[PDB]
Amino acid sequence: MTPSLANFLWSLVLGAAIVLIPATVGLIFISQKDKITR
Amino acid sequence: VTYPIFTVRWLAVHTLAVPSVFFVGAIAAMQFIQR
Amino acid sequence: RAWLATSHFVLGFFFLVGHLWHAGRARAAAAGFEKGIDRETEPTLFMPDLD
Amino acid sequence: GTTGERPFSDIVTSIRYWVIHSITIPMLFIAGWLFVSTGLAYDAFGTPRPDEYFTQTRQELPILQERYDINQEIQEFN
Amino acid sequence: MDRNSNPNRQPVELNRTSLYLGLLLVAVLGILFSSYFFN
Amino acid sequence: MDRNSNPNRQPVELNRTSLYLGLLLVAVLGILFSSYFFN
Amino acid sequence: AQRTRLGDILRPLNSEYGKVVPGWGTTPVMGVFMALFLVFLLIILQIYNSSLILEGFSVDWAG
Amino acid sequence: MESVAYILVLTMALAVLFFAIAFREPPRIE
Amino acid sequence: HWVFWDLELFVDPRTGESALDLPKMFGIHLFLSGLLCFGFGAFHLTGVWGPGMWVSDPYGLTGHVQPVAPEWGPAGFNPFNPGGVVAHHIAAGIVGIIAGLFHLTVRPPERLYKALRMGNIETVLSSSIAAVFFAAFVVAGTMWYGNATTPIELFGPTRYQWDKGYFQE
Amino acid sequence: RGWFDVLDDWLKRDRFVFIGWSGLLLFPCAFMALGGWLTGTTFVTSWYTHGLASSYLEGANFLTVAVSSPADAFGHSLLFLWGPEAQGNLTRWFQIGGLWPFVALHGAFGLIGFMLRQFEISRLVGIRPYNAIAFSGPIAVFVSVFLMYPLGQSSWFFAPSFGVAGIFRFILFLQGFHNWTLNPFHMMGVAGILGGALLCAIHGATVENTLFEDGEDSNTFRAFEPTQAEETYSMVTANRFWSQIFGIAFSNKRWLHFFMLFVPVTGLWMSSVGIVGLALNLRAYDFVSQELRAAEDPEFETFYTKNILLNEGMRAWMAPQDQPHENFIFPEEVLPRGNAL
Amino acid sequence: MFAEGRIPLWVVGVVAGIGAIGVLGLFFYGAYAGLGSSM
Amino acid sequence: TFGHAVFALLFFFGHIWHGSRTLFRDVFAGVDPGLEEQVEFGVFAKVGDLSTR
Amino acid sequence: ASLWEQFCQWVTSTNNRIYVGWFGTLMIPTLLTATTCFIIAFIAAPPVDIDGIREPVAGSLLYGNNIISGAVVPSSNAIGLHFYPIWEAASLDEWLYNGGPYQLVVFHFLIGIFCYMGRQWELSYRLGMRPWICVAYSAPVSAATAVFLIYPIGQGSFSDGMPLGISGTFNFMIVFQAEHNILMHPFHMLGVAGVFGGSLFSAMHGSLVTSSLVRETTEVESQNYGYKFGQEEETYNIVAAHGYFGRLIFQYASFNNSRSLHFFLGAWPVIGIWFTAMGVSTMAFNLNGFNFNQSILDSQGRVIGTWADVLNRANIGFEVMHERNAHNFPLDLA
Amino acid sequence: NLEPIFQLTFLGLIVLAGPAVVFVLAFRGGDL
Amino acid sequence: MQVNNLGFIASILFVLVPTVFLLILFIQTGK
Amino acid sequence: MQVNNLGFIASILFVLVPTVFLLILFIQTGK
Ligand code: CLA
Ligand code: CLA
Ligand SMILES: CCCCCCCCCCCCCCCC(=O)OC[C@H](CO[C@@H]1O[C@H](CS(=O)(=O)O)[C@@H](O)[C@H](O)[C@H]1O)OC(=O)CCCCCCCCCCCCCCC
Ligand SMILES: CCCCCCCCCCCCCCCC(=O)OC[C@H](COP(=O)(O)OC[C@@H](O)CO)OC(=O)CCCCCCCCCCCCCCC
Ligand SMILES: CC1=C(/C=C/C(C)=C/C=C/C(C)=C/C=C/C=C(C)/C=C/C=C(C)/C=C/C2=C(C)CCCC2(C)C)C(C)(C)CCC1
Ligand SMILES: CC1=C(/C=C/C(C)=C\C=C/C(C)=C/C=C/C=C(C)/C=C/C=C(C)\C=C\C2=C(C)CCCC2(C)C)C(C)(C)CCC1
Ligand SMILES: CCCCCCCCCCCCO[C@@H]1O[C@H](CO)[C@@H](O[C@H]2O[C@H](CO)[C@@H](O)[C@H](O)[C@H]2O)[C@H](O)[C@H]1O
Ligand SMILES: [Cl-]
Ligand SMILES: [Cl-]
Ligand SMILES: [Fe+2]
Repeated sequence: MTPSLANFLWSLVLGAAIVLIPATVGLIFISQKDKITR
Repeated sequence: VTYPIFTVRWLAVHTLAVPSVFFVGAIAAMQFIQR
Repeated sequence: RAWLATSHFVLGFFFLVGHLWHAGRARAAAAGFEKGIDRETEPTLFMPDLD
Repeated sequence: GTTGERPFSDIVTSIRYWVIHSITIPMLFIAGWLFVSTGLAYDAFGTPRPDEYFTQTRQELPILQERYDINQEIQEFN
Repeated sequence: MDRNSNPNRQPVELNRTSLYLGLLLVAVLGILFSSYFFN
Repeated sequence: MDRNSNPNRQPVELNRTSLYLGLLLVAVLGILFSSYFFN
Repeated sequence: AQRTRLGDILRPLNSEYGKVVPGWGTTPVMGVFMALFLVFLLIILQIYNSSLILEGFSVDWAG
Repeated sequence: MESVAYILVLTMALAVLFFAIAFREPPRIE
Repeated sequence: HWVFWDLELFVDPRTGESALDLPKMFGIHLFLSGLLCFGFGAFHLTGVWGPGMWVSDPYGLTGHVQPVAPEWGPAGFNPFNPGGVVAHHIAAGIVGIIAGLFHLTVRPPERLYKALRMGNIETVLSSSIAAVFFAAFVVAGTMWYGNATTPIELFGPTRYQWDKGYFQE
Repeated sequence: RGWFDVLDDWLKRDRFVFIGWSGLLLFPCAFMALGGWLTGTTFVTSWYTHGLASSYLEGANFLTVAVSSPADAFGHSLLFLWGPEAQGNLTRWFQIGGLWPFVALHGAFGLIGFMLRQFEISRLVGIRPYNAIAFSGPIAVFVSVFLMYPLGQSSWFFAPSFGVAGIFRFILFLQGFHNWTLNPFHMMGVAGILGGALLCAIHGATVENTLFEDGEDSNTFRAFEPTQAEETYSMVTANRFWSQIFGIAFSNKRWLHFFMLFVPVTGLWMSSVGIVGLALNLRAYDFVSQELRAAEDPEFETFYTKNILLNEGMRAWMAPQDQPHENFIFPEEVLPRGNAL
Repeated sequence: MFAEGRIPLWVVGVVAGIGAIGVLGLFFYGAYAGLGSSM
Repeated sequence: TFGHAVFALLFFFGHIWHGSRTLFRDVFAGVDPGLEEQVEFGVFAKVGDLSTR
Repeated sequence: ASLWEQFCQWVTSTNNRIYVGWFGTLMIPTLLTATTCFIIAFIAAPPVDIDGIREPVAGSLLYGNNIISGAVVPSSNAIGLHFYPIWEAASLDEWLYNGGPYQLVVFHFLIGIFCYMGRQWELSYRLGMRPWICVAYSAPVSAATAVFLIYPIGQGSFSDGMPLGISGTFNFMIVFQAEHNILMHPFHMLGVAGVFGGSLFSAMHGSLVTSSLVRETTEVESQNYGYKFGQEEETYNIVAAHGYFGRLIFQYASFNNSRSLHFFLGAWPVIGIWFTAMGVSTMAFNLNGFNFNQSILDSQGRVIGTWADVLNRANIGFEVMHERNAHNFPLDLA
Repeated sequence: NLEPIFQLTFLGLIVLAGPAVVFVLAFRGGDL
Repeated sequence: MQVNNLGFIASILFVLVPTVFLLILFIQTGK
Repeated sequence: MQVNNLGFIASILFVLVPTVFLLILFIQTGK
């Protein structure tokens, strides 16, 4: 466990938490509120 | 008539315009920096 | 001299362009095709093929 | 041919848009101004002020040469 | 003057056997003369 | 096993304009690259 | 459609044309393995790049 | 002797031009 | 194969025209590639049955072909460690064997089959070309920067060795 | 209706700005690239990487601002904010040139996203995807110049800086060090770009001057209707005009428009191949036969040898300032120069 | 103005264009004063 | 390195070309001689989807 | 009726395979003269003392040039702007040594291209077309005139005209940058926008048309055979192309009027080229690109460099080496 | 000093004069 | 001039091989 | 060996020119 290793794993975690799955959550939520009427 | 106010278009508009105006204020202020 | 020569060369060229524009347009308007080719009487259609 | 949203001419010719924006737009302008004029930009981005390009002990360009320890290098450059 | 189609034009043919014969001839001529071309 | 005619075979074509375009392209590529080939 | 002995032997391998699993099938499993592969690729790139420095070796001809 | 090669390629290009003009496929309306 | 093109192996028995089961072919070829990769790593590179590989000192003065043992730690991901290459081939060959077995047995999701046009051989061509240019970029980079598989006694020194005065030092 | 299809519906809605699945990659990455460039050119210096002022905050103007390449000491480090160099310190990350890889990488992925958007929209509206195929040209240029060239070189420092004068510097650097003008692949690129501009001009003018009389106004723009079935200009008259003026003419509209695509795209691709060569210093720098003849015959002068001399002068005079990490010290007396100048 | 409840779009255009001209004039003025002015 | 970097670059275009030919096989010989309203702006809630408005 | 009328009917005939016209009666002789001389000189001309310092420069293939390095060399600096026809040389050898071929070729070429532009107008008039293709052509003509006539006039010598060769073109460009900083000249920036944008719009228009082609062929034959020469029906679906493009960027940024679209395609590169031609023509009078050398000073007064200073270093390096024996005095004024 | 101030006052009055003419004509119904 | 000894043969083949490819295809067209 | 410097180009053309003549004629046959 080096500082660069720790920062790499932190980068994974913070990329997911900050970008990947607030964006997935928002996309799913809005797609399920505003729904196309067929 | 009676359109939504906030939209994806509203967000695309502001995402650009708002930092643009802030930056323009900054650059205006830059114009009066003295060395 | 630089200001005057540069400005007047640029103005001379753009007025040559304007001359070309208006001379071409004046000719086309006098001959009556400044608004496009008339489909009925498209001149090329009565012209023999080049080869 | 409209995809649903209000036309821009309609919005920007409305009174309410202007009541909102005659405030919001100048506020952002002067926030950017103040960001520069308080010196905050220099400190936030590390950009030298006109008197800090060179110091009384470093008269040359502070070119980074170190591959991993740039914080110390920058602080020694001042 | 007008450009009239010439009625004297005829197809040319080289059958596959003729192809093989000519290709062999060319190859063997090359084999023969290359040494002299290099000298 | 038997030798059956393949029904997937199709003619190839190069029209005269395509011929001129390709010949010009080849000639201009040669013009371009010959100086470098000679160096 | 000429038959051959080798063709007959191989025939069951080329018989399931177009058959699929309805719906999404194993797509989630595939996606998780794709994510793991992407992480692995990032790791070895960053090592080669010297942006990820581990203990025990150096990216150098001396190793 | 490389001059010969340059002249050859230039001549080929010009000859192609002449044939593409003189002996072109006529545009035909049909 | 050109002359005897019309083999019944190639024709869909269900309907009667030529058809290839591309997912199944992938499973087969992937299983085979995994076998070959594992064998190359485990027998050739290790010298268990095979010559091994070229290894050299850091200064390219004593390069020769020897068996190489795999390196299973983090050091296996050091591009200048040949044991990394050996371990890669062993592990990636096992992974390829397992993946080929999965692809020999599990059919595509219908979603994937339609989205990726899995009945179209051109989809295979597209993804194969992608994988191939990925690999080509990788090999050009490892050649340019140097690593265990591009020793200087065989390919010459790198530009970065001159840049840093590696040999001078 | 599964959640995936509900998302697909929302993303592909007809709105002012189409999003699509490709938008998930395009918009955040394009925004990062653009905002990073604007932020760097407004606020961020190159004092520690290049010894240069490169932002409006320092007194530079539109022509002289840039997101400059990172310091040469970092090699090809990707320079993540959390990486071993900046170690999460945003200010240091700015000072070491982290914005350059930031902009470059987000731009590369935004370019990917944009081409994916071209594909997605083409698929949705039901047309052939030739716009994406055409956009592959700019992608090749960006990859070769902004990624491949510096990766072949010692570091990102020699990548082009994202600024107007930075680009001009890159251009002159390639002339002086690589003799890029002599490169046949650059020559094909030039031909493609100039031919594309020519085609654009000539086609636009030809169409505008063979229009059919479809209205009564002197303003011919209002005599078109997008749903009209018939040609709005006379292909026959255009063909006759150009056949008699130039000797040859297009007779096939489809071939004409394909050619208009093919020319500039092929040019971009060929010049990208040349840049890949330059990444490894594989230059078309010299003609050895003329070099040898000049070295033996002091009366032999061509424009080629003159250009060689210009390149020598540029390298000697520019290197100390352009490569400040090298600490090049060229005393005045070693600088090549002509008489009296 | 000429119609109640809304601003004419041309009035908005003139005002915004004057503001844009003003910011450009300020930048051009700043080219001659303060930092970057060669003095 | 030179040969393989150049070939990789060109194979990127090959990938794009063949992926597009795979995904757009249906329109390779041209677009449908209909194709009037599907592309019209604002008529459908989802671009292309005729079932939407 | 009369012999003159019959001749007039022949020259202005729209049935000639190549239109001649009254402008053609000047174009054809001058262009053939320029071409013949150019070919002969490029192949076989002896070296030319371009700088007027008795330092002749070999331009032709027979004197050791390849196609890339070969050129018709501009006339001597000793000549300057003087008219140097063949009959003003004591011998053909003298005329060649001083670069007479360059003047002959250039003057005939320029007459020819202006007559070409006039001829474009003339034929459009004879065919009942609209008259403005020649206006688009006036952009390349303007640029050619700038580099072969206007710049030498402003600089006072045909020796400073662009050489008629590939490497000579590059030499011209490098020296031009060293002396005028054309890269930092906004008119050249506009020319670059013109050509980059023209290529962009060419690619865009070609690709959108090709994308929206109506299905008229099979997957085997070329889709080009779907268009038949002289059909009125449109060969592509402009509404589908507009649908695609207005969704690619946004609806109101996409043309749906083909006439406005093609006007834009014509106008953009033409205007850009006019501007860059005017840039070269005004740098002919040494009104140069922007000079921001030492624009940024620190508070003490030390210069802080920018990319403009690095560019200036490159320019100085080019300048001090160019025409290495031609300068006697410290300022390159002429 | 005041030279830029006076200059800007003159400039602004001039800038308004034209649009003021147009706006007055539009609002009061004069011919345009 | 001392040029590359492969220059002539490379130039000749670079032109001739595609020239003959095009010629073959053109001539046989319509068969 | 110091061979005639035109040997390779002469040999290549001596073979290639008639080869391409025959190839053209054969391929177009039946047109
Ligand atoms: C022949 C016309 C001409 C010439 C040679 C000059 C020359 C000069 N002027 Mg002047 N001026 C002019 C017309 C002219 N002016 C006009 C019409 C006005 C009214 C606006 C002014 C108002 C004016 C002021 C207030 C000042 C000058 C000043 C000066 C001096 C400094 C020049 C400078 O830096 O400007 C900078 C150069 C530019 C800004 C570039 C202009 C480029 C234009 C846009 C070219 C347009 C291109 C083309 C025509 C576009 C149309 C083509 C189309 C088809 C696309 C210089 C001697 C200055 C001075 O020193 O006073 C003593 C000064 O303060 N002038
Ligand atoms: C990322 C790559 C990149 C980008 C963004 C630019 C951008 C630019 N270049 Mg450059 N250039 C590049 C790479 C790049 N270049 C490379 C690799 C080379 C060769 C080394 C050059 C060589 C070069 C030269 C010599 C010149 C330029 C110039 C320019 C400017 C004019 C561009 C133009 O009209 O062309 C054509 C493009 C179009 C016609 C389409 C318009 C494109 C615009 C910029 C898109 C912007 C849209 C909008 C504003 C974005 C906001 C979103 C909106 C919703 C608000 C422009 C700012 C000129 C310049 O410096 O100007 C000052 C110039 O002289 N370039
Ligand atoms: C910044 C931008 C970021 C972009 C984010 C984009 C938003 C998310 C896009 C997701 C795209 C992939 C989903 C594909 C749909 C799918 O496969 O089936 C949809 C399934 C089937 O469900 C159910 O299944 C039922 C039956 S069936 O099996 O599907 O047929 C079916 O009836 C029903 O519809 C369904 O509910 O639904 C799911 O619940 C499975 C989720 C699996 C998604 C892949 C996860 C992998 C990503 C994680 C990465 C981290 C992993 C660890 C790394 C260290
Ligand atoms: C003033 C009259 C005298 C003209 C003399 C000037 C020659 C210009 C004649 C054009 C040459 C034909 C080349 C295309 C061969 C040809 O015949 O093309 C004919 C072709 C006609 O196209 P279509 O629409 O009929 O073809 C559609 C289908 O047939 C697709 O194949 O025209 C084009 O493709 C235009 C694009 C190429 C334009 C090429 C211009 C190249 C300029 C010259 C470059 C070489 C100079 C090297 C010097 C060493
Ligand atoms: C960096 C970074 C980031 C990002 C950011 C961003 C994304 C932002 C931004 C930004 C932006 C986005 C900004 C902006 C801007 C702008 C500007 C600066 C503008 C301008 C302009 C002008 C000047 C114009 C002018 C004109 C002309 C010239 C024409 C006509 C008139 C007018 C006026 C229009 C983050 C935080 C994530 C992280 C860290 C790094
Ligand atoms: C183009 C455009 C626009 C914009 C515009 C603008 C922005 C502006 C303007 C304008 C202006 C802003 C103006 C003005 C003017 C003024 C004038 C015209 C004046 C005058 C006068 C005079 C003549 C003066 C006189 C005098 C003298 C002589 C001295 C004594 C005093 C006095 C001052 C009285 C719009 C959006 C709308 C539309 C589209 C585009
Ligand atoms: C679509 C993908 C997008 C990728 C980009 C997304 C943004 C990525 C941001 C990741 C940033 C990582 O930022 C990193 O965070 C860690 C964890 O807090 C910080 O770490 C800090 O806190 C941790 C724990 O609190 C301590 O162990 C550590 O010593 C300290 O430095 C690092 O100093 C910083 O470098
Ligand atoms: Cl010179
Ligand atoms: Cl002098
Ligand atoms: Fe068109």
